[PDB]
Amino acid sequence: RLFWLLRVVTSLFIGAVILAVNFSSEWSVGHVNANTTYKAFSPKWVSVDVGLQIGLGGVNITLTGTPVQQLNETINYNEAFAWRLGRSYAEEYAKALEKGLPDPVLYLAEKFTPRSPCGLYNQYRLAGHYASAMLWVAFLCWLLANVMLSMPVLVYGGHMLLATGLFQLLALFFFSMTTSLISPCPLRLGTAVLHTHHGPAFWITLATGLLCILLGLVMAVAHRMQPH
Amino acid sequence: QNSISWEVQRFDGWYNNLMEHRWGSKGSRLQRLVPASYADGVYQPLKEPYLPNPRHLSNRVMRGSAGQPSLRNRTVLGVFFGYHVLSDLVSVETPGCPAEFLNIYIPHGDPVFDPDKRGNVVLPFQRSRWDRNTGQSPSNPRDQSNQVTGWLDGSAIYGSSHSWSDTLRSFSGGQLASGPDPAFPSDSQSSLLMWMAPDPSTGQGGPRGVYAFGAQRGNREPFLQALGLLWFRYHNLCARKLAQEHPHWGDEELFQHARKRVIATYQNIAMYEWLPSFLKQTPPEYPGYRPFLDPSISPEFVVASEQFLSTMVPSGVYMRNASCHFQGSGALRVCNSYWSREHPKLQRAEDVDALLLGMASQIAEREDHVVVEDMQDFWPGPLKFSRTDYLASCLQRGRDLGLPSYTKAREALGLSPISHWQDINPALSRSNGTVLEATAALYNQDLSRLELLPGGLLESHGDPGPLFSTIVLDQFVRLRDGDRYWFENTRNGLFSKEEIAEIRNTSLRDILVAVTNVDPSALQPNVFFWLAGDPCPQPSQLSAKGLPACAPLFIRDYFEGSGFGFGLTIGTLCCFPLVSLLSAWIVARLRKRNHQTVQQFKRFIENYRRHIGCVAVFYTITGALFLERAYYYAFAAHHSGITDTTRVGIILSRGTAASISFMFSYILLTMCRNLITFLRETFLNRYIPFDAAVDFHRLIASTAIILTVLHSAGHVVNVYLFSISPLSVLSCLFPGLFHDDGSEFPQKYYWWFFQTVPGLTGVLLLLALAIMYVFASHHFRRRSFRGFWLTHHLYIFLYILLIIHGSFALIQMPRFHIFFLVPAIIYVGDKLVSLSRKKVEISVVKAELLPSGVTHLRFQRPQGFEYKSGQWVRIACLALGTTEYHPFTLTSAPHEDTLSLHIRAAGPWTTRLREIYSPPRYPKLYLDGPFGEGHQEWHKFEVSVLVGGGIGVTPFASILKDLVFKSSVSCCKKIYFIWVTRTQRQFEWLADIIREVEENDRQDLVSVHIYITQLAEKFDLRVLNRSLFTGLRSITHFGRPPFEPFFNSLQEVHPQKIGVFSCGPPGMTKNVEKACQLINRQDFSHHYENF
Ligand SMILES: *[C@@H]1O[C@H](CO)[C@@H](O[C@@H]2O[C@H](CO)[C@@H](O[C@@H]3O[C@H](CO[C@H]4O[C@H](CO)[C@@H](O)[C@H](O[C@H]5O[C@H](CO)[C@@H](O)[C@H](O)[C@@H]5O)[C@@H]4O)[C@@H](O)[C@H](O)[C@@H]3O)[C@H](O)[C@H]2NC(C)=O)[C@H](O)[C@H]1NC(C)=O
Ligand SMILES: Cc1cc2nc3c(=O)[nH]c(=O)nc-3n(C[C@H](O)[C@H](O)[C@H](O)COP(=O)(O)OP(=O)(O)OC[C@H]3O[C@@H](n4cnc5c(N)ncnc54)[C@H](O)[C@@H]3O)c2cc1C
Ligand code: HEB
Ligand code: HEB
Ligand SMILES: CCCCCCCCCCCC(=O)OC[C@H](COP(=O)(O)OCC[N+](C)(C)C)OC(=O)CCCCCCCCCCC
Ligand SMILES: *[C@@H]1O[C@H](CO)[C@@H](O)[C@H](O)[C@H]1NC(C)=O
Ligand SMILES: *[C@@H]1O[C@H](CO)[C@@H](O)[C@H](O)[C@H]1NC(C)=O
Ligand SMILES: *[C@@H]1O[C@H](CO)[C@@H](O)[C@H](O)[C@H]1NC(C)=O
Ligand SMILES: *[C@@H]1O[C@H](CO)[C@@H](O)[C@H](O)[C@H]1NC(C)=O
Ligand SMILES: [Ca+2]
Repeated sequence: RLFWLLRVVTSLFIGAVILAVNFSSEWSVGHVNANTTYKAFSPKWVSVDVGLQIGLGGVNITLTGTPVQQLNETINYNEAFAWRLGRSYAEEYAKALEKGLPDPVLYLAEKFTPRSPCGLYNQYRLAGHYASAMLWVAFLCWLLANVMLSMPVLVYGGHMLLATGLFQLLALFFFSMTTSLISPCPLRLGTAVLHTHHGPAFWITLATGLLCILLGLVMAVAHRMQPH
Repeated sequence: QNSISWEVQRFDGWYNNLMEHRWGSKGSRLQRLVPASYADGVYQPLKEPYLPNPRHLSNRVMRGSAGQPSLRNRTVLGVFFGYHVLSDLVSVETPGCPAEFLNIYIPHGDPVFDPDKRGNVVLPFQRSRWDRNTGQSPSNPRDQSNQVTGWLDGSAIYGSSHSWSDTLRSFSGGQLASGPDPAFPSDSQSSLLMWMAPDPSTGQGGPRGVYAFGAQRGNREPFLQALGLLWFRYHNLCARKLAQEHPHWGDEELFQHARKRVIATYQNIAMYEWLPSFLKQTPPEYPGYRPFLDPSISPEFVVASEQFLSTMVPSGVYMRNASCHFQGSGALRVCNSYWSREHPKLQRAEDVDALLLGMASQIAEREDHVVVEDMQDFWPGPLKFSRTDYLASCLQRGRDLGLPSYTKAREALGLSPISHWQDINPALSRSNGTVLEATAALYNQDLSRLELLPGGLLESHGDPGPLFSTIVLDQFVRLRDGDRYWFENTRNGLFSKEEIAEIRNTSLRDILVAVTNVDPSALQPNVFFWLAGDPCPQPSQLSAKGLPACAPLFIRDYFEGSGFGFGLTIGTLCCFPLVSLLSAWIVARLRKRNHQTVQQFKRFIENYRRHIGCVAVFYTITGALFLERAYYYAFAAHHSGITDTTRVGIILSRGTAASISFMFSYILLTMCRNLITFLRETFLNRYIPFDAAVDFHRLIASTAIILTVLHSAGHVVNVYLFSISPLSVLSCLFPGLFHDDGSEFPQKYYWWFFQTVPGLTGVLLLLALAIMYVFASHHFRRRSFRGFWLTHHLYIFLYILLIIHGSFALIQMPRFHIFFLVPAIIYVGDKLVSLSRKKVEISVVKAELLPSGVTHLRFQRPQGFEYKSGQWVRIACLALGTTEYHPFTLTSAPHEDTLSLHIRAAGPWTTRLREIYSPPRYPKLYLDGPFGEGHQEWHKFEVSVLVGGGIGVTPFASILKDLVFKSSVSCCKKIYFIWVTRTQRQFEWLADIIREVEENDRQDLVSVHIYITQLAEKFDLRVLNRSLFTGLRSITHFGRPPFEPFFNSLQEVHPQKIGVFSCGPPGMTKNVEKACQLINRQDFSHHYENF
């Protein structure tokens, strides 16, 4: 039975990775440890580590200090600003600007607002909307390929296993057109820069898509040359 | 952690005062000295039936010569430094929008904007931004909002946000981003940031030559550019001076150390050198920081400073160098220089070096009502025109913002009130006072109607009038007594106690001498005044005599060259069916290469009580889904944004976009064969007819295409009306897709069609439909079953383009998946159930050709094949055509070896099948097993009465043969077979099956009766106790089946409840049930059947 367990666990991993990647905010990940101003009404500079995470539906600015007790305080922030078709980014930024978040968090939150010189809103709101529907299509295809892993002829299941990885790669391609404009947009925090590059949830999807394409090609070759 | 030992000043203006943060920020709302004076009281402005026509008030008073000197000798550098300060403070000019206009009606015969006496010509004008939380009731009327930090914090040099001060910075030391010339900012990042309007004198409107400044519109003249450049170069100079005494400072400890010094010098100048000259009285003093004074910019301040400064802007400005040479006629005019891209004179640093020294030595115009032509008749128009009246737009804006009258706003400021017109300006009434009467005749001699601007311009004799002066003064005192970062405040720790006594001693000459690198004796100590001893005497007052002429008006015409292209694109959109029809003709030709009418209507309504119900319910559902969105987009008008531009082109689209998203989605419940095969045997076939699925399928496909043609002919009109609307309306209809800079030129039609996801996917869908519908018609399905079956699989492409199509936020949210989830699920399930089982391949044994169309096929019985009497199968011949399956009712008993199928000729596939097997039996078929419950319910009654009629008598041959076999062999009693018909035309094989049945029935278990039911319109159709014609002993009565007397007398011939199973048309299937019920109140299941 050692083969059937693997044949089930592989499909389970594919489905779980589609579901997890479609909701994980680690597509583009940047990080830096700089000296920045803390907040208003205080000339005191703190030493923190600022990093953002773009996840097809919003960002996560995380400003935490090198120590977690800097100025009779404790600095561990993790705020989210969502631009997906449900919520609004402008209202979230305008409601966070009243609460008095630390200055670099508001800085990095401003960059993605609508009608900003950099313009990182109308190219991210479309990527996180197309590369996120081409991960639901690549899940419907996975369900159908699992249903065709039974009494129905298995060559159609193999074709749908091709389609799963094909749609995964077609989704991963749409989050590649959002690197030509995030690189020009400067993110100079104090005296340090904050570079963003494709994160884990962009490589794991590539690996899963390649695995699905290879499995499909092998199934096609097998059922075309040796019906075993 | 570094050398920045203070609080870095925010760019957006927030968090400036402790208690309330919002006060001076990027989007605060303007307070009011006097409550709103709107028409109703909420948001409607006064108009022309109440107050005079703007263009008619801007010709009677504010028009005159352009050769009058100022009274205080105010040089023309102060006139253009005020335009910079008041761009630092307030900006209420950007049109905010749920797109709403109030236009300027030009009178008849205006020598400029209406020279051909051409009746009425309109001059557009759009309302400015407003606060979304205000404008709902007379308790909080509409309040505008300024788009620049309301503090004097150099928000015109460094931009008014943090994502704006980063694009115009270089991070090379502390230096704003220069260009190829170290004294000119970068024209490269000029596109996303700045305001780019077309030069009205030439027409060019590109981002090449538009510098990058802090004010969004600092290029409105080469004379505001010439001060933006001064402050830019001064910042660079002081920062590269800092970088040479503290070399170990980064690229931030230099920017934030030059920024505060530039800001402090700017504040010192704009407060203690410009203001004591604009209004000729020094500000009182600096008391300590007052954390409670409300520093909010009011509209009355806008009108009192920014729109009053225009009374002394001259016609042309000089240009001199450091030794009084006024050539470089030699004075560039103003009406041609608006939004100048690349001026031939001002191309190098030594040209602005000269423009500034020429502005600092020219005496501006006089401060009175008279405004020059270069703004009154030649101000760059915002839309639809080239030129536009300035003052006739300042009046429309003073009416838009809800400014008070001139007496209300004068008695609400503590000033003494005026009684009549003759005492508005007691000095103007002593010499040429005809202007006071000429403006009185405009208001019907009603003094308490004067707008804020005309009154103030009429009152200002040599200085700003007693009204504007107090507004400007108290506003500029609340702007420093409520500013925390005011350089003189010794509590924010910005400056030391001495570094203030060196910023309070920095005039504007000590900046021109520093930047322009000139000697200190080439200018005067007070740049804002020329007082008869200062160097470079002005040659002569610059009238408009000896200057170039002003470029004339030209109306901008959207949709100008792209009319033939639009027509041709629509024509090609129309000839999708024609190209597909010609291609289909080619494919076919090359595949060849190898009082009784009331009774008729009663019979109609009797047979079709089940088709009308379904058709009416489906069409009612579709009509409801249409009217919902139609009534919505007609009488809701969410934000009234798009409902005002396109009224019909959006209803005709949003209704037929919800109707077709339902039709194209529920057209799949028809071709789910394995569900109908089950349902048609339940109690449902008495309500909805399942044997008309395919007819219903063709009927739902023929309606969706009409609705789609409407849905496309609506969006053609939408795309046309979206190709002539200004950018300042498309930036409000479709935010995120458009952005409102001054270009005002929207995308062409082909951008809408072939460069947008909905448009391109819609063109592809039109092509796919024009292929599928034409190739799947009757004339291209009878001619070839392979063209049909090949093209018709495009519905997958169709259903991918339909999910890609609405996936965009133009008008609403996508809604197709809601309609498409369940039907696609059911269809794919019943397609998997079809693909699961196997299709055996049988060989025809003997298929002889019977007359009248029926074809008695015979073929062997596979080993794993067992069926009950009455179950149908599905066959597909591959000798011609495709894998098209067709159902057929078995007409053979289960006990005999090979099973048969009598196939009646009923169309293309069946005529082909008859043509193939003509004159045999060679080819093969694809059997698909039995299909049905196969009820044997007549084996539990003592007697049964089968009543089959019309087409539904096909499944009775096998039933009769099986009954007689089980009767004779197995050793139920007296089962009757009353079969009624109309003609007995195609069911002649049954007339011989009945003979072969009666011959094999020795126990007399089957009795048969026939009824013909025709009236004299017949062919006439038609010994040993039989009939010589057919040879069967069963009287075939030519009347009409008597049911009630039959079952009535049946109870007498034998005392036995007996089944009344019946199949056929509803007109008989219900009549037999009625006849059964008419006797049940006595000593009769009447159980329907459907095989
Ligand atoms: C992306 O961001 C979202 C939103 O944050 C994440 O979703 C939230 O996840 C947390 C995880 O526990 C859930 O639980 C909440 O956690 C809150 C953490 O509190 C921090 O932030 C507060 C305000 O943002 C802040 O006040 C607080 O202390 C700070 O302020 C004090 C007073 O000013 C000061 O004295 C302190 O020194 C300190 O500076 C923390 O910094 C917690 O406050 C809540 O009570 C709650 O338990 C949230 O519920 C989640 N959000 C929602 C809407 O449910 C998401 O996980 C992020 N993405 C990823 C991948 O992690
Ligand atoms: C002896 C005999 C027994 C039959 N028994 C049955 C039966 O038990 N159950 C049954 O449903 N049909 C039955 N049929 C109908 C049979 O499908 C038609 O005779 C045949 O489909 C004609 O095909 P065509 O190429 O002429 O189609 P067309 O002339 O295009 O079709 C004419 C009519 O046939 C119907 N039709 C077409 N294709 C199908 C299909 N795949 N399934 C159902 N209806 C279709 C259409 O709705 C239309 O009203 C029987 C026909 C014959 C001749
Ligand atoms: C939407 C989509 C669609 C459309 C539009 C259409 C349109 C149409 N159509 Fe259809 N169909 C269809 C979808 C469709 N369709 C389907 C899905 C089917 C089935 C297929 C299978 O089953 O495979 C059909 C099928 C079909 C058929 C056959 C069936 C059998 O045989 O079984 C026919 C005849 C038809 C016709 C038609 C016509 C005539 C038209 C036009 C008018 N179609
Ligand atoms: C199929 C058929 C069809 C066709 C052919 C078309 C064609 C078309 N189209 Fe259409 N549409 C449609 C179907 C259609 N369509 C639909 C169904 C819709 C809806 C979607 C949803 O609802 O989601 C639309 C929608 C739509 C829209 C909206 C979008 C959104 O909302 O998102 C638009 C704009 C359009 C356009 C168009 C055009 C331009 C065309 C061409 C001309 N469209
Ligand atoms: C989930 C699977 C569902 C399958 C489909 C079930 C429902 C099918 C119903 C449609 C069938 C069909 O339109 O057929 C088309 C039919 C032809 O019918 P036929 O087959 O020749 O009749 C067989 C006849 N016998 C049974 C006697 C043999 O012409 C008609 O209708 C004529 C009636 C027109 C009704 C007009 C209604 C007006 C509404 C006005 C609204 C404002
Ligand atoms: C941040 O500040 C600490 C404080 O001492 C300093 O040691 C460190 O060098 C600074 N880092 C940078 C990158 O300026
Ligand atoms: C100023 O302009 C005059 C006029 O052409 C020219 O001769 C002189 O060289 C210029 N520069 C000076 C005086 O520095
Ligand atoms: C300081 O005093 C006055 C104030 O403007 C000024 O005229 C004088 O030149 C200044 N002294 C300098 C700059 O040495
Ligand atoms: C204004 O400038 C002119 C130019 O010559 C001069 O004659 C006049 O005296 C100046 N005004 C005053 C008040 O000095
Ligand atoms: Ca400002």
